[PDB]
Amino acid sequence: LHKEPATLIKAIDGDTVKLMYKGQPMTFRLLLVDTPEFNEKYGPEASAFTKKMVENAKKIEVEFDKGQRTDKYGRGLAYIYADGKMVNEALVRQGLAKVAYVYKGNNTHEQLLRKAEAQSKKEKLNIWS
Ligand SMILES: Cc1cn([C@H]2C[C@H](OP(=O)(O)O)[C@@H](COP(=O)(O)O)O2)c(=O)[nH]c1=O
Ligand SMILES: [Ca+2]
Repeated sequence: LHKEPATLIKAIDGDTVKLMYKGQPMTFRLLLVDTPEFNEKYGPEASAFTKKMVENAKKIEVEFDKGQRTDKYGRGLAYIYADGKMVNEALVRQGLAKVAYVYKGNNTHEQLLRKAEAQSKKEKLNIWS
C-alpha cells in the first residue's frame, strides 16, 4: 500500500472528511471504523477529534487498500494520515470509533486497528467507559 497527497477541503464528522485528491473534491469514508453519528453518544467528540486532527495537520495523505476505492455512495474509501499518523487508528485507540465494516480485500490494517481497540477497551476509553 502507499500514501498519496491530498488537502483538507472540510471536516465533516468522525469518520468522513472532504479532501481534494488529484485536484478533485471528494468525500472520504475512513476504512475499517465506525464513529457514532453526530446526534449519538460520543458523536460530537468523534467529530471534534477527527476535525482537529485533520485541521492541525500540515500534511494529509490518503492510502487506498487493495480493493474497492469508492463505496456505493461515491465516497472514497481510504486510510487517512495527518502528519504521518493514521486518523482511523487514532479514533479507535481513543475509543471514539469501533473497528467495523471489515470487508475481505480492503482489510490490510485490520489487526493494527483491532490491537488499538483492545488497548482502548482495556483503558475503558469513551465508548468503552
Ligand atoms: C466503511 C464502509 C462503508 N460502506 C458502506 C456500507 C454501509 O451501507 P448502508 O448505508 O447501506 O448502511 C455504509 C456505512 O457508512 P456510514 O457508517 O458512514 O453510514 O457505507 C462500504 O460500502 N464500504 C466500507 O468500507
Ligand atoms: Ca458512522
